[PDB]
Amino acid sequence: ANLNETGRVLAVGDGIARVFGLNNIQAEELVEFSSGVKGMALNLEPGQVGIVLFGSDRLVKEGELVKRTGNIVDVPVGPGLLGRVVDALGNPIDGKGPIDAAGRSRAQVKAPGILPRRSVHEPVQTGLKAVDALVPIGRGQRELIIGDRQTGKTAVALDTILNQKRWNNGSDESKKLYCVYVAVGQKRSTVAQLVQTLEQHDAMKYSIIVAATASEAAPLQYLAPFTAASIGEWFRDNGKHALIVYDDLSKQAVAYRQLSLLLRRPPGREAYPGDVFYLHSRLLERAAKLSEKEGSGSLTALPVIETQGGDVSAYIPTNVISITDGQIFLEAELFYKGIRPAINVGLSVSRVGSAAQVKALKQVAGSLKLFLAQYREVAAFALDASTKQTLVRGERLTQLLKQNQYSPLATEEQVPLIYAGVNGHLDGIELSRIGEFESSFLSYLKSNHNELLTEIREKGELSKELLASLKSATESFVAT
Amino acid sequence: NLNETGRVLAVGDGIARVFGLNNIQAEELVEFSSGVKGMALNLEPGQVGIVLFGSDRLVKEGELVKRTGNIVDVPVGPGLLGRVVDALGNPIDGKGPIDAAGRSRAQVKAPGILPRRSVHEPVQTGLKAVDALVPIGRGQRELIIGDRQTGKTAVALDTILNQKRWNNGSDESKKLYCVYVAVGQKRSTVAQLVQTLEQHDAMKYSIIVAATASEAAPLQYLAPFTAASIGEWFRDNGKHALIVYDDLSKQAVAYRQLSLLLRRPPGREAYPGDVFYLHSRLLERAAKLSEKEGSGSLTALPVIETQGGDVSAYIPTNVISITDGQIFLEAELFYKGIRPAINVGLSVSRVGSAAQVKALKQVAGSLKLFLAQYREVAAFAQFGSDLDASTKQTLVRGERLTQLLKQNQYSPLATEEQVPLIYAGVNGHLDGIELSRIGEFESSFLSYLKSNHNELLTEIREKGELSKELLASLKSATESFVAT
Amino acid sequence: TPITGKVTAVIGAIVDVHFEQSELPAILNALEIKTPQGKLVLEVAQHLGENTVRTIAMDGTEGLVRGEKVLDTGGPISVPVGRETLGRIINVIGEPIDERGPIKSKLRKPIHADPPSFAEQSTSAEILETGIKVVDLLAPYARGGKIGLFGGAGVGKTVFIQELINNIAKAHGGFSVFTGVGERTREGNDLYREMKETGVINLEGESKVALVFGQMNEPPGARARVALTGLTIAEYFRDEEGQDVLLFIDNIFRFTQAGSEVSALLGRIPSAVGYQPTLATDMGLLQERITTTKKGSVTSVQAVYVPADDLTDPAPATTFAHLDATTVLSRGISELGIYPAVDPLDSKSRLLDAAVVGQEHYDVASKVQETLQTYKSLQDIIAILGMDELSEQDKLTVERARKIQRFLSQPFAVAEVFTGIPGKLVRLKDTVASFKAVLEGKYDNIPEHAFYMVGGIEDVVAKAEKLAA
Amino acid sequence: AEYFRDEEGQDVLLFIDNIFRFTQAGSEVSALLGRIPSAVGYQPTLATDMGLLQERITTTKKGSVTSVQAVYVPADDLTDPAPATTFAHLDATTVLSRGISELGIYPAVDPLDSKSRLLDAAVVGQEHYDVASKVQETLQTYKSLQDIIAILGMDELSEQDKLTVERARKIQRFLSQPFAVAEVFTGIPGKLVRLKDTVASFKAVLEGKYDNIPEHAFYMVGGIEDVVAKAEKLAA
Amino acid sequence: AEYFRDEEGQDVLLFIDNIFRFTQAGSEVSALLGRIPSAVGYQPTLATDMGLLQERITTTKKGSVTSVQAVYVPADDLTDPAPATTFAHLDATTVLSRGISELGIYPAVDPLDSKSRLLD
Amino acid sequence: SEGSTGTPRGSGSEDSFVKRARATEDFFVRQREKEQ
Amino acid sequence: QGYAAEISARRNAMDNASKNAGDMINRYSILYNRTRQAVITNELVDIITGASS
Ligand SMILES: Nc1ncnc2c1ncn2[C@@H]1O[C@H](COP(=O)(O)OP(=O)(O)O)[C@@H](O)[C@H]1O
Ligand SMILES: Nc1ncnc2c1ncn2[C@@H]1O[C@H](COP(=O)(O)OP(=O)(O)O)[C@@H](O)[C@H]1O
Ligand SMILES: Nc1ncnc2c1ncn2[C@@H]1O[C@H](COP(=O)(O)OP(=O)(O)O)[C@@H](O)[C@H]1O
Ligand SMILES: [Mg+2]
Ligand SMILES: [Mg+2]
Ligand SMILES: [Mg+2]
Repeated sequence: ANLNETGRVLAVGDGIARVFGLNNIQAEELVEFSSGVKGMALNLEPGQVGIVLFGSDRLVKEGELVKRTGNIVDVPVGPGLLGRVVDALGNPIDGKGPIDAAGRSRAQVKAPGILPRRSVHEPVQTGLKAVDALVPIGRGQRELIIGDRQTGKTAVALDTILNQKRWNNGSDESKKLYCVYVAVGQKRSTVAQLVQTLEQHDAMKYSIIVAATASEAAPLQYLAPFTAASIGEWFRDNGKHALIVYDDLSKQAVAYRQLSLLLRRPPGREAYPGDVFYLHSRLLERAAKLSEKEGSGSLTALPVIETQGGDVSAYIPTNVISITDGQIFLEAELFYKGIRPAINVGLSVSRVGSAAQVKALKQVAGSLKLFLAQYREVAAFALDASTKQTLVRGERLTQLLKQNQYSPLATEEQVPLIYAGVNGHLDGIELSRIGEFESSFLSYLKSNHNELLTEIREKGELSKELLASLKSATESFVAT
Repeated sequence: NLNETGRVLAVGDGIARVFGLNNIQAEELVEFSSGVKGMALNLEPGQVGIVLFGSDRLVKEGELVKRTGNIVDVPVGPGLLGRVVDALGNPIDGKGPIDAAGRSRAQVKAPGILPRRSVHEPVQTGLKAVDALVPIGRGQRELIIGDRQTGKTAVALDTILNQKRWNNGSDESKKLYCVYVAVGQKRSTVAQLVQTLEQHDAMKYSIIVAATASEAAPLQYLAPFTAASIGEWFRDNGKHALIVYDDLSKQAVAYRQLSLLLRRPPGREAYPGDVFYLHSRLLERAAKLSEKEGSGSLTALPVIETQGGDVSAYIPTNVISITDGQIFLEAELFYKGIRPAINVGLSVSRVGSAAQVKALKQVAGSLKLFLAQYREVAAFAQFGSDLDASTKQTLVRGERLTQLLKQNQYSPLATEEQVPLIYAGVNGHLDGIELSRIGEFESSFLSYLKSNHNELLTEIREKGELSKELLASLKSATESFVAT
Repeated sequence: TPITGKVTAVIGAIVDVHFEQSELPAILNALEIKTPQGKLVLEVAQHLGENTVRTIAMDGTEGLVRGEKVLDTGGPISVPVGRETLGRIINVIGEPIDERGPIKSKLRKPIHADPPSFAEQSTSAEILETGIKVVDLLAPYARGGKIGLFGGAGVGKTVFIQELINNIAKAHGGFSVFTGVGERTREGNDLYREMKETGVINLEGESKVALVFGQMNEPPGARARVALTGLTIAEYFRDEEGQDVLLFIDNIFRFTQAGSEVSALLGRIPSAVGYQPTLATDMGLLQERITTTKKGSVTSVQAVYVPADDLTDPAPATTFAHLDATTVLSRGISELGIYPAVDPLDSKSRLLDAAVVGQEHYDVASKVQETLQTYKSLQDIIAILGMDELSEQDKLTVERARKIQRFLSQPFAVAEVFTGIPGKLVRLKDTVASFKAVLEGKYDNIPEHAFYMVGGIEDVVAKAEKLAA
Repeated sequence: AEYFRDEEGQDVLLFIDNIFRFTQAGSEVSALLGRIPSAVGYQPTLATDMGLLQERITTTKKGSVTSVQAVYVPADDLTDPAPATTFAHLDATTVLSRGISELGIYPAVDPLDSKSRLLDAAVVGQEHYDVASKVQETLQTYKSLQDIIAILGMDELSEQDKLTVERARKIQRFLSQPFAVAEVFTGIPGKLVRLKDTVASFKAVLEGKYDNIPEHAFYMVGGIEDVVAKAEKLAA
Repeated sequence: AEYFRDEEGQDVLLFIDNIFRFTQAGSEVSALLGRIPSAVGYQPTLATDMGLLQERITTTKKGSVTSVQAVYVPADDLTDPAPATTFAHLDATTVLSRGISELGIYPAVDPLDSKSRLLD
Repeated sequence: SEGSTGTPRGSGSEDSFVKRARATEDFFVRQREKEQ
Repeated sequence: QGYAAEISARRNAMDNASKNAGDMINRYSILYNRTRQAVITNELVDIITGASS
């Protein structure tokens, strides 16, 4: 009985074990119980230690032995995690055997300060016409995805991931983007299916999935985004780029509230504890663009928040809006009418986004964001002649920005489409033919103006000569 | 010796738990060896709970605590006039020790049923809207209530400025000594306020009790009580005092703080169980005393700060149900710049005309229901209809009456100045003047009455009434001035 | 040899320490635990009894073991003061975080101090011209005063305070302190670069501004104290150098929030909405130091976050009593595209006063406010029945108010990226005249959009002619 | 009061202002007595505490107690546990209203919300009951019209509808009364109107005998006679 | 239900009427155990309680348990914690309306209000 | 429900719809009382 | 003609006013429920705090 390294369980309940002993235990140290369930040393008091269980209460009894691990809650990290699916503690759950780790990192790592940072300036290309044109995301940014249930939030994140195959297959390491997807509170089957979808599109080989699902103990769900960030940080810290999706942080907050209430911390606004903002701010701060001195790596975050009945004014939504660098707001009414992605243009913004939009796309989309917000305002009140034309464009543009799931487009495919719409060349075509237009126009360009698309892809910018050449190509196709 | 002294067991958040002090009285002042003072509020079997009247930075475990033998008290007397003190009577103006006639407990029983007499004397605010529509009497408690920056302090401050007329005189029975209590306000707000009082030579008859926002919660809790005792010295010795409690919202919050930290289980909204009592026992101390007891009085103007006009909130509703009516300041009015922003229909004085100068009661016969006759026809205009030419008469009048009741700050009017103005407005002598010139009309009309009808004003001033002779003399002087 | 204790308890930010000997450290003292990285600073909060004190950590406590040795420094957390802080970046415990070596200041001062006494107050009524139409017209700021910018998540607090820095901080003459409390680390990175590029900070020369940061990545102890740190530096410029100091704080709510994270750990029964019972006093002990004395002036601009858009939330609610002027930003106004999203009714100033701004100014404001009020009052009818159901006098007022609403909007220079529209800085005098003229009816023939997002009235006329083309 | 009732055999009157302050007082010390609070900051013993007081204020075979209790209603909320729990103890309830009072109608009695055990044909006679019932129907129907008037205006009201409006408006005013003790507030000397007067006067108005008399005649007066007298006085 | 799936490789139906009562009973038990109630009075473990049931209703290699659940909506508020948490698990809805059926249509299912994540 | 739009409850609970109901109505009574 | 134009315009306005009112009802229903939830939580928090001490 070495009471320094070891302890006896005094009581167990409400996800908590009170333990006698463990005199040399560190605050926030991982422990192991007889049955093999793990826990975290939360309160070191005199004569006892309060331990939060990473599993069911059934797995711990009074009188049972508990052992120190010697480790603050940590997680394996490194490129060997690519293609794998793990639980909140980094255990493989995909059946493919042990993880090959470059090392271990603590779950809680303080975000970089002012000095190791540099402003974001590189694009995160989503492949979604509406996002890349209207709310472009940069590497190192945090961009909230927010809306009610079944408004397309996961789908936005999933299409962004599928889009990365374009560079992740190339040899240019700076353009690559490794993807971390964090399922918090989700259905296990949903996550299993999502992983199959990623495998079907050959996206899994550059993705890591950290899952803490609806039946897993609240602390595991609370933990998953942090261990996941540490996993993402390995890329950030070693001159590379990662994208992490927290799907979703509403459910992480609910799991953290469960613990807080069971530990008897005073409930505040909507019963959440006082530190529920800090839960999210400590997390999202870790996404960052690092300076040259620091390797130039980045971690970009797409946290997800589910609102209830459009309530963006609620505690958690407002917490996260006041952490991130903008939001993509997804609206149920637009989703119902088949406007998908269901982006509310007027409420969606990307703070540090313009500096990191592909220039060609910036050029062809001038006013597109303001116009669309104004157009919707007009369509709401709607036979003035001027306001009949604004109505003509916006209807075409709206239609143009619709996109099927799982079909992200290259930037050189997006600019010709947006150029057409924004410059009237669709004002004449029938609404029901805009989709037919897109695929035909792209086929045409891919076989007749391939060098056009090539210069757009390679230079990322349009000269007066290249712009004019694009005008010619559009008019020529419009006629036929 | 554990009977007269004690030892700090624990201290934090302005609370000290003390071993010993066996003979201590509930609510007794104690001294800590570092110099800070406290008040014993919890007497429990093994320990005493003490709330600190200062910082606990210097209190420590094991440190000695000494009984003072005294229930928490404050200095009182006329020597406090022109002074600025903290909640315990310590000077904070930098003008040396307080000239005290004696010492009163902070908590003192209100006068009973018997020692009182019905409120019958005016507290003349000098505010046209107040004095005419919601007159306040000596011994009355009248609430001032409204959102922040709606004019609440301004109303009370003008009232204090007005008392200059009688205080400069020698007749002690018409004098009104002023106590201003700053509870949870910024120091600079209080400093600005006493600068004003000094500039209008009003400090000489004022006493300022200050427990500002950075000061320990027990001081903010206590200030209105010690200030009451200060005001009662006047009440008890045949004189008359006005006390402003600015504000009781912040006092309730301070009471909550210390009570939670004493670990007393809270009630509604975490306020203490007896939060109503906190205010009811305070305001009941305002009273008009009987002839047998010297005829003295204390009049209270408590201030309550609402949020977003919510008068149905816990504490506002508590105080509303205590006072003898309320002056209700509304932001909607204050933004238009109709100031003071008194909602006439909702502001009441439960004492009534009994407290009003008779001359003013005469000239403003219907004025309050006349602004219910006008408020009625205010809805007729956006109805769009252009009828009731008889209505047009009252329709125009009210709009001029509203402009007449507007009043700049720091500019209170004597009754002899008010009475003419109200007479002019009520009888429709204004119905033919332009709205934008009612301002200049006032200051000229009163120049004209001072220049020529100087005996007319002196009449109203001395007699406080209008005889049928004066009523027509004024009528004649009015119809006269209309033609420039 | 110094006084030493042992850690006996750890929960989150709160660390209990036992002292074996007779002498306990005073409340507010800084304690130190030696770490291989350096040291963890602890602030003493309470004496618990039995030779044990409760403390609040200034950094993360993971790793701490019961028994770990603790040293009393004999005094509170202290910070460098004076001109050697200018152009530097400092954390909550006075250490440089800008990788430019020690701050070679003559003196260090404790971050806790009594506010100036009643005797030491010095009151004034000097207007501070901002160049922002809605503020200068309807609720002017006060020199040596306290200014609060209230707003829910994402409505414009930081953009606003940055425009004020842009408009005021260069041509001030005195020094500035900016304190980031519980906000975005990236925003600090941005601000540092921006201040270098305006010369306000000058690494190889003279600097005008000190930067202090403890952002939303920090544990609560640090977020709770870092405002005191920036404040202490401002106090020194004020008292010892008699300076007119600017103190900018984004975001002061984060101090109160931090307080609420540790409150239960400290043993306090919670007050309304889960806040600490010491809410008002804690706030008073901070704000009352941010004031103007006979030795010098402090002008303070503070962003004040509004939880869940609720202005009656205890934190912003209690902040109101401390300010001379208050700009309240509204989500409903921001969604209409009015920036700055100022709520013209609800933002206030001690200074909107004929004695201070002159009768003309005062009266223009009152009429603008009256017009906006009339328009608000009619929102019911408008939305249900339509514009057709108003009187003709009321139609006009609504027309005029909608133009006033738009005319109150303004392109900020720091917003040029968001807007694509060059920043405008409108003189107070021109704001008065321009609005006077609009009230008088002189521009009823001009369409609405011409008032939107411009400067003075000349720009309205200009834009109207452009829109005619 | 109980001694007078039981030993002196008396018919006692017990006046209480204000009975809410009894429940409130209990509230104020409840936490310090060690009780967990109930809803709205009230003691858990609220109902039984009130029972143990109210059930004593009754009428026995030895004698009679008639009590009039003023019941404060915090923030005008009749659902507040304190007033709410009081209703069951009362044979008759006089419900005042800020809405009524702000229209100048004193006493500010809500004509519909106030109730009595004794509003019964068997008790007051079939005439009385019928008058009351149709006054109440008139006032209810009035409310429903005030809606249509708000949106649609006057043009969609039948000729009977407009008559209902007119009569209800007179009825409302006719329910006002100058009180003797309110003399300082009113200026007007107080009136006392016998019950028979009241029923007769209201029946007459319900039938139609005063459809030609303007509103102001019904406001702040006593019986039907004082109406006609005021009507003629305003003619001059 | 699980046994039919695990042992006999079936595609089982599990019916629960009413799922809200499972939630409500969880809340009562939680209150009685002295646990601090969460938003709207529900149990702090609302979402994990639900998860420990729902996650067992799934497809394996042997077969499947599919579940049809009566869902009561307190105060008709779909944003109420009970349905809101339940809905996270729903793959589809069958909405029977009284608006329908009165028109003589059976099964009285609203063909537009009824939705499936699998109509893909 | 009946009178929920039209009838005057407390000042400080007023619609514009309550305000107009009393306006269009008071005018009507005035006209009829004037004629009689 | 002017009469048939006024009925038609009133039927137009009444269709609008009715549609707008419907939206208002939806916005206030949503507001009602947020407030309903908050009141239940807030009332309960008071109770919890009183029980803890
Ligand atoms: N662009 C799209 N076009 C068509 N269907 C889509 C599109 N995006 C998403 N969906 C479908 O909408 C439903 C909900 O989307 P999901 O990503 O689950 O939203 P959420 O994460 O907000 O709950 C899914 O059935 C998904 O297949
Ligand atoms: N009668 C008045 N006329 C003009 N301005 C006034 C008047 N009363 C108050 N004010 C203005 O309102 C500002 C704040 O009013 P104050 O009395 O402090 O309200 P509150 O005490 O409710 O916060 C004052 O600084 C003054 O400028
Ligand atoms: N003055 C402004 N002009 C244009 N847009 C603004 C302005 N102020 C704020 N915004 C918009 O609001 C977003 C959030 O502003 P920010 O100041 O960060 O809000 P906050 O600090 O209150 O959370 C900005 O990125 C911008 O899109
Ligand atoms: Mg999803
Ligand atoms: Mg004030
Ligand atoms: Mg900000």
